[PDB]
Amino acid sequence: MQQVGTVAQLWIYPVKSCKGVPVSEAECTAMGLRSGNLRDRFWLVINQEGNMVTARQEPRLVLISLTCDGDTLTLSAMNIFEMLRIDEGLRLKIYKDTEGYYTIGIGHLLTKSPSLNAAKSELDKAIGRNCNGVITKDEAEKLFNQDVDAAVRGILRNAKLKPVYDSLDAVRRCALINMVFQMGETGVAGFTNSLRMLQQKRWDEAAVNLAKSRWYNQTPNRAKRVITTFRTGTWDAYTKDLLLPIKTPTTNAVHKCRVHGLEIEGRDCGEAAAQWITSFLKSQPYRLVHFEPHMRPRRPHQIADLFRPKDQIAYSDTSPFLILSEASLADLNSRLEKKVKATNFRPNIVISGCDVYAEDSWDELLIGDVELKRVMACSRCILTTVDPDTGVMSRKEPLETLKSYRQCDPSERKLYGKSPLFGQYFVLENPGTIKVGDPVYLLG
Ligand SMILES: Nc1nc2c(c(=O)[nH]1)N[C@H]1C(S)=C(S)[C@@H](COP(=O)(O)O)O[C@H]1N2
Ligand code: MOO
Ligand code: MOO
Ligand code: MOO
Ligand code: MOO
Repeated sequence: MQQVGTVAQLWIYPVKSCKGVPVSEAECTAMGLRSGNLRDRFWLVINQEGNMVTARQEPRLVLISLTCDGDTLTLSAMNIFEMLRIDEGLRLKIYKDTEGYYTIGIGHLLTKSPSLNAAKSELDKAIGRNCNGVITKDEAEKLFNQDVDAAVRGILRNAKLKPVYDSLDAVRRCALINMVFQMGETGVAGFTNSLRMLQQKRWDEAAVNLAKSRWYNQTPNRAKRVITTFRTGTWDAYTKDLLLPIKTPTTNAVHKCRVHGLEIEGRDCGEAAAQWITSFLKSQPYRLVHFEPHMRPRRPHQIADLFRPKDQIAYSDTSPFLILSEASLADLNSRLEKKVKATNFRPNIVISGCDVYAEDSWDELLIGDVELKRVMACSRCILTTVDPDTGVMSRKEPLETLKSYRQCDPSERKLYGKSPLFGQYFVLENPGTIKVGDPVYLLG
C-alpha cells in the first residue's frame, strides 16, 4: 500500500562468480531472475573433481561475461586492463624499457634519469615502503590501475583526443587508451590524420594510415594488435570472444558438481567453452556447465532453515534473490577511500528512493505483480573485495569497513556469527515481471 522505493537496477549473473548482466526488465521465477535464456547462476565453472570454481579461487572470473543476443551466447573477457596486461607484460624488478629508462611492474616508468638511485627513490615513494628495487604482483597491479586511470583522465581533458574518444565504441576506446598509455597524450594527439579518420569511422583507412607511422615501425607486433582492434571493433587480436549456441546438445555429458558442499548436476557446455575459460584463467582444466530444469535443484532450507522447504536454486550461494538499496551503498561509500559499486555485492535488485538500510526492515514487497518475502540478511565475505574491473582481490576493503559498523546484533549471532550485513535475501511469493522504474510497495 505504501511505496518505499523504486527499482533502480536489475542484474542477472548467468555464470556463478562472473560478470553481471544489467537488464531493464526481468521475470521473477522461484529460483531467481530470468531474462529470456539467461537465468541467474544457471551456469557454473567446475574443476576436474567436479567442484565449483568461484571468485574465491579465481578472482579473474569476474572479468568473464556471458551475454545473449537472440540466438547466440557470447563469452568475452577483454577490457582495457586485460588488453594492456597482454601488451605491457609484468616485471617485478626494476628493468630498463626499450628506450633505456628505468621501469617496473606493468609498464610503469619510474624515471628518465640514468641514476638507479633516482629510480629506487621514485619506486619507494610510489609504493610507500623500502622496496630495494622489487615489488609484488599486487603492488604492480595497484600502480597499473593508477596509471590507466591517469591515461583516461588525460584523454578526457585533452581537446584533440576527447572528441575522438567520445565518438568511439567501447572496444575502440580501449585501443585509444592503449596508445596513450604506451606513448603519452601529446604523442597520440599528434596523429592528426589517423584521429580524423577514426572520428569519421573510416576504419580501413585509419588502419592503413596508422600502419605507416613511426609507432608501428618501433613496435609492429603490438601496433598490429591495437590496429586490428580499431579496424574491427573486436577483440580478435587479444582473447577473442567465443560464440556459442543457446541450446546445448543433449549428447553432452552431465556432470555431478559440488556447490558449497552439496551435489547438483550440470550439462557440460562443450570443449570450446572449457578451453576458452581455462586459457583465459591460465588455470588447471576447467569446464563450463549449465543447469537444466529437469535436474534436481539445490535446496536453500538445507543451507539455512529460515528458508522454506519448497525453495529451490541452481548455483547461487543460498538464496533465489539478493536485494540491496542505493541508500545502503551510498552510506558505505561515505566511509570509504576507494568508492565501490553495487556490482561488488552481487545483488539482483537494487532499490532507490529510500532511507539507509531500509531493506533490512522490508518483510513483504510487491513490485509490479511480483510479491517477494524477506528471509534473512546477506552476510559478506572476501568476494566483495574483488575489483570488478581489474579482477584483483584487495586486502579487504571494503570488507573491513563493513566489519567495523555492520556486524549483526548479539541477540542474533547464530546465523551470521561475525560477518557484516549488507543486503537481504528474498524468496518469491508470486511470479511475474519486474522492471526498472517499478515502484516498490511494502505490504502489511
Ligand atoms: N540471488 C543471490 N544473490 C546473491 C547471493 C545468493 O545467495 N543468491 N549471495 C551473495 C553473496 S554473500 C555473494 S559472495 C555473491 C556470490 O556470487 P556468485 O554466487 O555469483 O559467486 O552473490 C551475492 N548475491
Ligand atoms: O621475471 Mo622478474 O623481472 O622478477 O618479474
Ligand atoms: O597525421 Mo598522421 O600522424 O598521417 O595520423
Ligand atoms: O561503429 Mo560502425 O561504422 O557500425 O562498425
Ligand atoms: O612490443 Mo612489440 O612485440 O616490439 O611490437
